[PDB]
Amino acid sequence: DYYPRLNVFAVQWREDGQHRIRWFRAAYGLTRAMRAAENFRKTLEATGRVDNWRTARHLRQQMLERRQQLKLRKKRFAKISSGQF
RNA sequence: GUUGGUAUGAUCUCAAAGUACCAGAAGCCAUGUGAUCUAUAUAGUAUAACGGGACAUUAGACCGAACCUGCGAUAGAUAAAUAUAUCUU
Repeated sequence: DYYPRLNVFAVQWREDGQHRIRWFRAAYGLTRAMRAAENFRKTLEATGRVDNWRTARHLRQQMLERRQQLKLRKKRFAKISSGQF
């Protein structure tokens, strides 16, 4: 998208539920800024940092760190699931 | 051939005066003037504005123009302006 008051091209996407935006100043050139924004968006899509465009490989790869964080949480709240406390 | 009082002119203001050498308070009371600034969603007798985007999707939801509004920094602060000028307010 284009923000005219700021004179920037913005890329807005969603990554892990969060809504994220990045700016690309157009003073360096309208075509250059727009193409930089498009290239950044396509790089995010390819690397799997946009949720709706992810592939099975990206989901599998992200599930590993998801599992690590979930195990940390489980150890955090271990004493409740066992029946003590 | 043993009374010294009575009234006025001047002068002064000495616990004289509806003024008391002059200037000078915040404030009190009476009668009026202000809802064109400002508070009360402008009580429809009246009345308009909000370009776009993300699989956000009936939202006191998100990023952002117009519009409403202005964190902090700098200057100004006998101003360009009695409150502004620049910017991701």
